[PDB]
Amino acid sequence: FNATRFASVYAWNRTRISNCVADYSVLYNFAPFFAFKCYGVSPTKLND
Amino acid sequence: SNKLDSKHSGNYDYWYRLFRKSKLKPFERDISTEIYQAGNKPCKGKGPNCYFPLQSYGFRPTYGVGHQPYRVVVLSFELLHAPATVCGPKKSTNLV
Ligand SMILES: *[C@@H]1O[C@H](CO)[C@@H](O)[C@H](O)[C@H]1NC(C)=O
Ligand SMILES: *[C@@H]1O[C@H](CO)[C@@H](O)[C@H](O)[C@H]1NC(C)=O
Repeated sequence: FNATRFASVYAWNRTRISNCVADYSVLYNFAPFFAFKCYGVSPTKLND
Repeated sequence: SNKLDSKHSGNYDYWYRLFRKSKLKPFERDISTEIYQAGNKPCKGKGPNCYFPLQSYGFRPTYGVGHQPYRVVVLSFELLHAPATVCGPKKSTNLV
């Protein structure tokens, strides 16, 4: 989330996230979202 | 039903909901236009982190089968050993 040189769409820089506990409040507090739509999981249900 | 919910240039009349605070109870309606809250911002409007609860179910005559305007009606009964207001064609004989 706190990158400075996000790669362009023609590269779509993807990162592998493993061996950590995914807390979504750190994701929330960094970005004042404009599109937080979800398809497979509920936005409210991510910490469980 | 692709002949009643489709026309040239499209038809975005229908609606459906993707954003609600909690699950829907069985046989309980929830018609309302309340913008879903993302986080703790009380935003009342469209755009950033405050989304409209319902989006268009837009239909056009040329979609895929999984995207065709399917018409669905459900029928619900409460069958048991009880009186009835709905019956079937059957004549009544005489008592002996
Ligand atoms: C990124 O981190 C810096 C330092 O921790 C902070 O000042 C800044 O607000 C953060 N920005 C985002 C978008 O996370
Ligand atoms: C009242 O209860 C019925 C049955 O659960 C439900 O369908 C309906 O939506 C409720 N009223 C309102 C205004 O939501």
